[PDB]
Amino acid sequence: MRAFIAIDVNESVRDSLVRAQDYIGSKEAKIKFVERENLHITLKFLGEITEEQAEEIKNILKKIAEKYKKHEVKVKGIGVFPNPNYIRVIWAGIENDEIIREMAREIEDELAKLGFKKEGNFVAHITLGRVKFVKDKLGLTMKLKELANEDFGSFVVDAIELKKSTLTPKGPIYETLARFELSE
Repeated sequence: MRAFIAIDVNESVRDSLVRAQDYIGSKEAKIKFVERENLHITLKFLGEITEEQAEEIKNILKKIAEKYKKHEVKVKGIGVFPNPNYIRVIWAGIENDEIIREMAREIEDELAKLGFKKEGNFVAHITLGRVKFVKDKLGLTMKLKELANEDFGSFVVDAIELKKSTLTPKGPIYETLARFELSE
């Protein structure tokens, strides 16, 4: 349905971010939280693509992944988007994201050859939930400020993946179409 490219986290990180979501909870704001299996770093959103574009993209990603070496990154810090006053999305940041950034820029340049728009201004993050509305602004800002530079854990950037999300009556389901290991 809608395809995108991502980097998955590991179980240790997933567990720590889920506990952080619980700690935020729903008392200071109504938040639709990301399900545990869907916590990941998005490198590029593709939209609806044909099977032929998908095949072509899988070939390109295979070659891109083999140019980068597996490396360990730390998930650190809570960020808000678009801005502290006005909170729409709560994210976790990545420490040492430069190689991820480099990959996402290389992806955007190659897929540009296939007609996909370069979106630029990439920021490596893991979305933790989307704020429907804030109930207690002060309380929410207080809880987010305590988390601002929090060390949530580390994981090895192992592969880039091509995934897709499909809306079904029971909500969106995500699938992994292909996975491309970075160089050891």
